Amino acid sequence: CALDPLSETKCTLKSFTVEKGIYQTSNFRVQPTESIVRFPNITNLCPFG
Amino acid sequence: ILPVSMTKTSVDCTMYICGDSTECSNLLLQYGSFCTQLNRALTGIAVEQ
Ligand SMILES: *[C@@H]1O[C@H](CO)[C@@H](O)[C@H](O)[C@H]1NC(C)=O
Repeated sequence: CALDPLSETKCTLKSFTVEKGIYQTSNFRVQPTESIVRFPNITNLCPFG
Repeated sequence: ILPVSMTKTSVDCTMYICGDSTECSNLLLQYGSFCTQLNRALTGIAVEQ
């Protein structure tokens, strides 16, 4: 199935013979990179001292 | 005045249901071919359109 595009088809159609014409196979979903956390500057310091 | 075509719309069933996830999608397989038999439906539409 994963060898290449053509062999994804045959795994969708359950066929070795595949006739002409556009088929959908799968959905490429760009995967994120990392993450972002963003919060105000500290706003305050509890009277620790 | 006559309608002729309606807007071709395909909807990935696998992302819509389980978005951006995996351990969701594993459940989605236990429901069998739903997702794969939907996109067939919405294709048959969008093809004849
Ligand atoms: C946060 O700190 C930066 C430091 O330069 C400052 O420019 C910014 O205005 C600050 N904003 C808030 C909401 O704390």
